Amino acid sequence: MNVIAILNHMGVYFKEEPIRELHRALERLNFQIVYPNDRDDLLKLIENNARLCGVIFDWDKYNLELCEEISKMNENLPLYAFANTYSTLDVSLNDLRLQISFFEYALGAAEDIANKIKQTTDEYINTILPPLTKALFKYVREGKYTFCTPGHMGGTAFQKSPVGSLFYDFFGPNTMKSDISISVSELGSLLDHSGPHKEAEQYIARVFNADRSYMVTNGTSTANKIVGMYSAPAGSTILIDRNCHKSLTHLMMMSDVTPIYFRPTRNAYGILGGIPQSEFQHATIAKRVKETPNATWPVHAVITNSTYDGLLYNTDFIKKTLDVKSIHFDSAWVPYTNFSPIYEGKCGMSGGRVEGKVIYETQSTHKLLAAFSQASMIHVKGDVNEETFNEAYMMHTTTSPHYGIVASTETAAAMMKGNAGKRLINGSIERAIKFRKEIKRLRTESDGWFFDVWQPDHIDTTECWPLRSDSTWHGFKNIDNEHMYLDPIKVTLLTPGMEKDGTMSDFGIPASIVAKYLDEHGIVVEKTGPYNLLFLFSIGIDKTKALSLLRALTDFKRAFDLNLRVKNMLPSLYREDPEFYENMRIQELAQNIHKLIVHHNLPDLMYRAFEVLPTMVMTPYAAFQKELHGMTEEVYLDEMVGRINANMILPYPPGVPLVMPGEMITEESRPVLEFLQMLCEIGAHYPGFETDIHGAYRQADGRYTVKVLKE
Amino acid sequence: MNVIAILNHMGVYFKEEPIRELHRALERLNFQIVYPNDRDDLLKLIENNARLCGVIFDWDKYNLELCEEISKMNENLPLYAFANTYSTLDVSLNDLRLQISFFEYALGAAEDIANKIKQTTDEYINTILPPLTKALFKYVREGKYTFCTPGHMGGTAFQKSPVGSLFYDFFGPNTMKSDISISVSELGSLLDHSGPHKEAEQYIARVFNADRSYMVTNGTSTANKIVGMYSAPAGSTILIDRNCHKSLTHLMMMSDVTPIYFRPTRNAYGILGGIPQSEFQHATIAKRVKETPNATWPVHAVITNSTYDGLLYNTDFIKKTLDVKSIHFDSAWVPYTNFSPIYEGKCGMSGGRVEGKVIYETQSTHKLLAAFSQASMIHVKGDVNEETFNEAYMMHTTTSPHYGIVASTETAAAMMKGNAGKRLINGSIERAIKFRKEIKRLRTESDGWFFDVWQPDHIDTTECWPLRSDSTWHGFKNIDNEHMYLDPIKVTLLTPGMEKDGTMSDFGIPASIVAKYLDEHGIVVEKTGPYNLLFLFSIGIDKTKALSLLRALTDFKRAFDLNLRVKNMLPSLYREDPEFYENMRIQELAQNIHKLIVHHNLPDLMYRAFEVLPTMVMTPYAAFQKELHGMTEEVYLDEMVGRINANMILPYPPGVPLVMPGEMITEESRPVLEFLQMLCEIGAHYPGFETDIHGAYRQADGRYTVKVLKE
Repeated sequence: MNVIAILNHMGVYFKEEPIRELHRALERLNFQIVYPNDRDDLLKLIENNARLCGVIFDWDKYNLELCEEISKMNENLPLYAFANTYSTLDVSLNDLRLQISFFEYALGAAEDIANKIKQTTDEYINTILPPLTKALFKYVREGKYTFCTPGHMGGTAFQKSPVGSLFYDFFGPNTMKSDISISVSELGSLLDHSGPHKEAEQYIARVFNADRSYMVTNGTSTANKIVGMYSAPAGSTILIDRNCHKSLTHLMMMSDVTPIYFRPTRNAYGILGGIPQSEFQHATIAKRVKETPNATWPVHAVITNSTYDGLLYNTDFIKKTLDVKSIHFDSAWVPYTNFSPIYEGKCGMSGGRVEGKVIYETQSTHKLLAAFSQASMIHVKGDVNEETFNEAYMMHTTTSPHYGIVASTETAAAMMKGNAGKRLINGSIERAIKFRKEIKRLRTESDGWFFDVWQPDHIDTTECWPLRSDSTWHGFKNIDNEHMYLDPIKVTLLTPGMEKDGTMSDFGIPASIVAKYLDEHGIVVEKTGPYNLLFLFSIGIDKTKALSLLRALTDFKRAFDLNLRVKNMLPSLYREDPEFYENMRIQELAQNIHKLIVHHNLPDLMYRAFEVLPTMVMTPYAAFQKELHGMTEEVYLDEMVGRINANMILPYPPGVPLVMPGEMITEESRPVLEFLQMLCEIGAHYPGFETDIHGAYRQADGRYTVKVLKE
Repeated sequence: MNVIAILNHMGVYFKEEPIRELHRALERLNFQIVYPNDRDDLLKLIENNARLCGVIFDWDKYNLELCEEISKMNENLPLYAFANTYSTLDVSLNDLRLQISFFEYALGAAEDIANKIKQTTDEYINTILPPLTKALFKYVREGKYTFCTPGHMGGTAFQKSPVGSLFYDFFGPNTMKSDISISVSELGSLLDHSGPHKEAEQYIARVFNADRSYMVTNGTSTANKIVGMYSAPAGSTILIDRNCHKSLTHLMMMSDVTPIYFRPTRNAYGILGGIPQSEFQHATIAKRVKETPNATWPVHAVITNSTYDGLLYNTDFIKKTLDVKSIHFDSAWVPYTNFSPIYEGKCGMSGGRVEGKVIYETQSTHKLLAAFSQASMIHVKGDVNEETFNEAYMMHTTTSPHYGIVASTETAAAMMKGNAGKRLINGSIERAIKFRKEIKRLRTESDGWFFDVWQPDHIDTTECWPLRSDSTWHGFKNIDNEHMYLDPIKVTLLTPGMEKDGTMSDFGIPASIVAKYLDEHGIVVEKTGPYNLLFLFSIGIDKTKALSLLRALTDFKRAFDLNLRVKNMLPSLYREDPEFYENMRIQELAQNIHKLIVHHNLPDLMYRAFEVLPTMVMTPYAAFQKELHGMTEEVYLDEMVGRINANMILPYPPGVPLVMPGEMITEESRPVLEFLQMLCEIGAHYPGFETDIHGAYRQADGRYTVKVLKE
């Protein structure tokens, strides 16, 4: 905030020489001065920037509707109207409700005007800032010597070493002084929820429409642990989504709990869809309790809302009909929910306080909002035992947190209050929708093949487009109406190779080549399956990045039709093994990997492997207990049927836990083994496209091993 | 030439204000002005630079011995003495024989003095320049439009294309305008030896002490062809050194000639030594004529003087006792011979015109002198048929030569006239000798192992150190006294692995690792054998490069004793196959390649393979004739005995033709086949150290093929 914009030169002297004196005084007060030519120049200057902290304009040539337009753009922005001809009498109430401060044109009075402008800018900065970030900035500005942890003590240890000086010159001084610990008593403490921290969690609670809100400093991988260790005591039972994270599996291995796994649907692409409506009612839950050993009525439920590919649920249905005392939504990919009414009825915090149960939501703030990594939140909705749940939160977090992460966690919510946050969210959603409309437009504009995007055939409104059973763009057969809602900002491109009914085509490009090409040209894809990409259109995405992406896709199309060699187009993949990719064209490589997928029948195996659940011999807690006692042997992959698995098997494709720790592959679940063997067989042909299975360990001969339990 | 150096400020005004006016006038005439503080400053300024083209000094405070010292440094350098107090009378003859022009201290007369200084500098430039380079520079300065070949026509085709503009911006304008053809009539023609060209060959003839000197524009690979096609008609017989170039083999395949091969000696290192004294007398030559089919008395002899490793011959012995009518010295590696009396009696042009035979010498000017590549000369000594030999020269050279190469060829000799060329050659030889003295000093200073240099144990004088039979540093057993002379500027380092008697040690580093490390650190080795390097200490080498080399050797020693990994120290070799060099230390790699050399017994096989000559079934001209008719088949390497070879086999190590085209490997020459098979066996283990055999073609299975003749 040092940019203060003065409107145009009227022409007469008595209201220009005071303006030039105020210009000189403001430059003396370390303010950059910009000179927009007219009104629309000011509108564009304010929307394209954010460092602007003041507008000076004459109240004669520009009326007070150029206070209201800026108010629609930013409510808290100070503007400085200069009163010459309009008297006191010419002011309405709507002018008085805006951030304007009136001044006069007097020669030699520029010093007091500049001091008042500096004070107003300071008030604006101290108004828009959240309280803990405000206090941290104040503490760094009054920077005191310290004799406490951390050891760098304001980064003055990095000023006395060469590699330390490189680190210090990279990061800069303010992010070294911002790292302090709980010994600084004026900032309170995260662990005890005191002072500026307590004001911060109350601020987070207002913003996100939650009763009590927490600010985790390790991540939602730890927030899931906190929620599932509070609400699910040992010996109890949980309803965990099979579409889960590794963190929930880790939680189940720490705690002595027992699962019933929900059964999500999926298409031939490998996109993890959702649980049908039948598996949230009392009948199916009671049945699955009945045929699970050592199982009682579930006391907690964990649901991934949304999925990895951005499929929201009808959460009002869930909160009405799921008859458990605590429903947890692992909303790691949807933290931005409250800030656009598009997502109404699509999160745990949507709607009011539900009766008889506590709704948890564990937004991963760093993922889609603007926050530093390892930042997360736990929003609750209901009544919880305050000391027990506070102690459970204290149990998993560290004792001396990184205050940069905490300040970023709060500043992410502070970016969403007012009109600026609504403008951010609506701009991101509208930009995502416009990108979707041209990618379907360029599909019908181009010749031959082009990238498809997995979205409804007619989208033109800003809403979460519901997945209807009467349409076939999604691919989930016999899907329930109003249970799924596509998130517009998680754009999933598609590549040729798949037909609409689910069978495979002949000409195709698997998405690994497209992702590697985009990585070569300096744009990064989130994660790819066999024939899909994913692009997070968060609040950071502007039209520069969107156009560069669209124009990396087009250059890939041109380079693939021209059929350039692997050496020229993909040097990063060429360097994987130059002997192999020396005389190979890209069309031959794409055709070869596509034929390896087709002949081995990848999508049918990937479907039929996840439509059958492995037999739960013992709870994953018992599997971890037997793993700790050294009762694990590494049998080869083929002889794994009838054996209890000790470590989780997580195959890419698709990215969802296939075999849990403690489950047996029986003869009824042989397509699981066939899929694993097929994936190992196809991954050992072409370098750079190596097999990515978390749990299976590569040997030298080419056959993988899985840690199973001894007999 | 725009640097004119004025000596110090006396203090009084009448000889300072004219000096300042002359300063201003000379800067107006585009002369850079330097200000050395005193006399020794001027001496150091002149030796460290060459762009200085004038010294202005006062004749009072500095005597005329600071004209004689500069004359010893540069004879033609103009200096401008300013006469104030010493009258006309105070001048000796030795002052008058120097390049001084006297001036006076007059106010307002700086314009005429500056014009005279500019004219004197122009005279100096037109004096030191050779005539054809002078005329080419004049032609480019008066740059005229052209409508003839070449097509770029002064580089104005490169000013109208993007990649052409990149080429033009790299090379610069003057080297584009300098490329013209024979259509420019004022520069004469190389082919017809007219005008400025004819003055250039006469200039080359003076400089190098030769009767008729030619300036080849393809290289000495073509000069050897010219000499051997003039002096050796078809059906005649030649005495060609076995230590020859590929170009001489190519000459023998073009022309219908018949060889007797001289038999050079060699040590266990693989250094190609020289022919003994017995193989230049009439008895052995007549014997080898007698047991060669279709052979008569030789009419020409070709001798590589020096060898690749810089071993000069006692050429007076050769020119006295070799009873052939034309002796050719392929002096590609020793072109600098005339310019230091160290090399007296060590070239074809050494001594006077020998009676009864014509001595050829074909100095490769680009190799060790300062000339552009593909530049060569043919110096003759004797009487030749002028039109026949001119037509033979015209036969192999092009018709439109690159005048940059021709101008560089003449300017290389022009760099050697006067005191500057003698200073260059003596400085290069003295720098080489001083480098040799510290590399033997650092060998005895360091701990454990260090690099040895293959040179006599006591060297302290500036001479070609003779290879004496009473010493064992060279390794050539029963060598003849005063037949070999080590060239001091071709420094051959040695690595551990060899004992002094010829047997192999246990701890060793083959020279490929050292060469690759030096290439990683940005210094290039000429060519390496198994355990030797080679460094050309030409006139370009100053102490910066020498110290950087010595200090790349030392850093290699430190990194090898510390035993750093291949990944950190040799990333360029790491990228050859990252899977193999991932977890390998440098000591393990060096030990492994050394053990591969030891167990397979490389030096004994490399010795015994070259001590036996393959059986000449037919002349290489007939081998090329049968090769052109498609009578060649590719048999594998093992079944090559009893078969006539069609293409030359040139194995690295060492770098000398082993099997000639048209020769059979018999049972008496089985160690040749054993050496070839051993080299193929050891080269197929470690990547980046691949087998380098010119003639043997690699197959996919790992067994090589050689093109032999059909039966």
